Amino acid sequence: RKLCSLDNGDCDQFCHEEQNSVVCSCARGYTLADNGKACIPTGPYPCGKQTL
Amino acid sequence: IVGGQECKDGECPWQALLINEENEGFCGGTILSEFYILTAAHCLYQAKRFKVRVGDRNTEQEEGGEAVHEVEVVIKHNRFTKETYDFDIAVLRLKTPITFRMNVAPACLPERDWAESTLMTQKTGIVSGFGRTHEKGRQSTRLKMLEVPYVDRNSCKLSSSFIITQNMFCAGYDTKQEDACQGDSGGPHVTRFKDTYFVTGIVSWGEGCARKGKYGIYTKVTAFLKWIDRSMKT
Ligand SMILES: C[C@@H](C(=O)N1CCOCC1)N1CC[C@H](NS(=O)(=O)c2n[nH]c(-c3ccc(Cl)s3)n2)C1=O
Ligand SMILES: [Ca+2]
Repeated sequence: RKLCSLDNGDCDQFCHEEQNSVVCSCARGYTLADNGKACIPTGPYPCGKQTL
Repeated sequence: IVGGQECKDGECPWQALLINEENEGFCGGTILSEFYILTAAHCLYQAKRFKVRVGDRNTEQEEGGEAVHEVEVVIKHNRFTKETYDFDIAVLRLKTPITFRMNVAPACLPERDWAESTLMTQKTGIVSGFGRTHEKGRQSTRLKMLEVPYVDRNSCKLSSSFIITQNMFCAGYDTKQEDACQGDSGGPHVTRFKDTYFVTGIVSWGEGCARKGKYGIYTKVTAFLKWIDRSMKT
């Protein structure tokens, strides 16, 4: 298990293998963090989050 | 939903309820954005005129967060067939935008390849709705949810008296008494990944509810992601 197959490439959301390296991306309404792995909501009520 | 548990405060915020003129729920839907609801195409032939309700967990009480929305545009997949329920998908554009709040929030749309290798290979997904609590009963007045294991594609075709197309997948249990049921149609099948819930299915059909050797049949949302995308662009 390499790249995206290894724990989702350390990505929070989407993972893609590109030129033999992991590339993370995020759903609409999230921005990819500086580490290029975490997904940060752009505003309130981001998609996919229970309201608690 | 047969079995499972009640959705507690804030747990199924992407649930929508299609309600007829008598204000009776007849189908579910998934909140995709402030203007768009995902539902099943076969649900469109279940009422003449209908509206969409969101933020509701208990159809007997009024907990402040509920809101009725008129439908502006109905976008049904042009290939939908009542014969097999193939292409059982529709998107609704509302006249006024949904206000997100507690119990009202969209589910995420995933990317196709990642969804297929990562979400649909998880052990389970979550289906929810106000449908019947038993095959022969009445609609639930409480929103319910239920974790349903993904079912091996071969096993599913073997179990079914009706054709399972590639636009469908199966979830549920062989013998255990838990399953989606009538009235849950059009509602969400979501898959959790690291505390984010992604749309993976639409409740479509089943031979009864929770029968032995029978599973729930869901529209495969990954097959229609470009279609959904296009439908929301106009
Ligand atoms: C067998 C099926 C049916 O009518 N089909 C004809 C079109 O091609 C697909 C199969 N059918 C019987 C009535 C039923 N409608 S229902 O009563 O709303 C209903 N009963 N159980 C269910 C579901 C159980 C689990 C899921 Cl998921 S939906 N829906 C339904 O889908
Ligand atoms: Ca209520």
